[PDB]
Amino acid sequence: PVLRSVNSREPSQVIFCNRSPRVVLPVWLNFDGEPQPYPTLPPGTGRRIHSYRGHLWLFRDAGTHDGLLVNQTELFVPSLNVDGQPIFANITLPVYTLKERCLQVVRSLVKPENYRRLDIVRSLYEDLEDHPNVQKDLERLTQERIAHQ
Amino acid sequence: MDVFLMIRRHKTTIFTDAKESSTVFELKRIVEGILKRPPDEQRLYKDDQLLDDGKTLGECGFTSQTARPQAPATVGLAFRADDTFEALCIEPFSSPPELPDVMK
Amino acid sequence: MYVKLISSDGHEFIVKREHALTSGTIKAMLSNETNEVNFREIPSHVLSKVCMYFTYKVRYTNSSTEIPEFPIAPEIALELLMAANFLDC
Ligand SMILES: Cc1ncsc1-c1ccc(CNC(=O)[C@@H]2C[C@@H](O)CN2C(=O)[C@@H](n2cc(C3CC3)nn2)C(C)(C)C)cc1
Ligand SMILES: [Cl-]
Repeated sequence: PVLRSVNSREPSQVIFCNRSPRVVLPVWLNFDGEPQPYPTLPPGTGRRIHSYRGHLWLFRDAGTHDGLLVNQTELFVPSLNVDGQPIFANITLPVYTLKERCLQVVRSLVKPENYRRLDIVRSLYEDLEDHPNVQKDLERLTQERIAHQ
Repeated sequence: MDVFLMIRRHKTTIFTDAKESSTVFELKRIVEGILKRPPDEQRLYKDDQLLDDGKTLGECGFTSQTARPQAPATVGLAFRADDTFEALCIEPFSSPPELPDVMK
Repeated sequence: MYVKLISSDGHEFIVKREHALTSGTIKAMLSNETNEVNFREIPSHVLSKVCMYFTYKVRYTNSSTEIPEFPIAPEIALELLMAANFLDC
């Protein structure tokens, strides 16, 4: 896995600022690029946390694993603190497509075993069942990184 | 501050924004540009309360908290046919069907 | 720069062209009368919400402002999903 934290050992102080209406799960990509869950942040809460330069974070809805943005992008990488100022990680809702937002609400109302009982075209059953997951998003980001490289 | 509105008469709904600071009369001008009817042939309503032409959208109760892109505030519209103004008639939207069994 | 989207129940929705073009389906359909699209299968309680989504999308896309949730009532969720799928937005 090309997407992994750099083992810098260079301390970096960060404010995780939840500027979303979701309970946020911070996810740290370890030195093997494997996602590690961290304590959740309620909506409209912030925390000063201890991280390191070249460490990789993404942020998800704690309950549904829906994608969230951090400083208007996918990944957050702590840098060197200048003048004892912490790095701000501003976590926001993306503008979901209306389809994805509808899939989110339907998933929140219907148990997975009952997706196939909905009066909708087969293609939408598969879309409901295609839950957001970090593993799949990391692979797309790994290809986006090599594409730019 | 931008306010986001649904201007509604009979079975017509205009989706548009304006300034919180802009006037009821200045909104009648946006309506004229789209529906080709002069301001003097227009009345605007918030619920059943007729809006005075001078008052701002802010003063009428349309703000960031009531007039949002994902949740716009309804402005009522009644036209004048020749002589006198019509009674405010906003046709409600259709009713959603009963929640499916698997969603209860 | 305003177009008309008409629901199955004959509700006429007048929205900015740039907003309606959020839908690749509506773009293709603009290629009824000029600047009018009839939706035979989308009733007013769904199409009103699609127009609200257009407003939301154009306002908050590439905005550094805090983005609020797009609310969907449970009773319209399934129909709005089918509409979203058809309109590709
Ligand atoms: C309260 C709260 N709420 C929401 S999130 C949150 C919270 C709570 C506690 C901490 C403590 N910090 C870490 O765990 C950092 C975070 C990341 O950078 C890896 N870290 C490490 O410490 C890792 N590490 C430690 C080192 C040392 C060589 C430098 N390298 N990596 C390991 C895991 C010990 C392996 C951080 C955030
Ligand atoms: Cl939800």
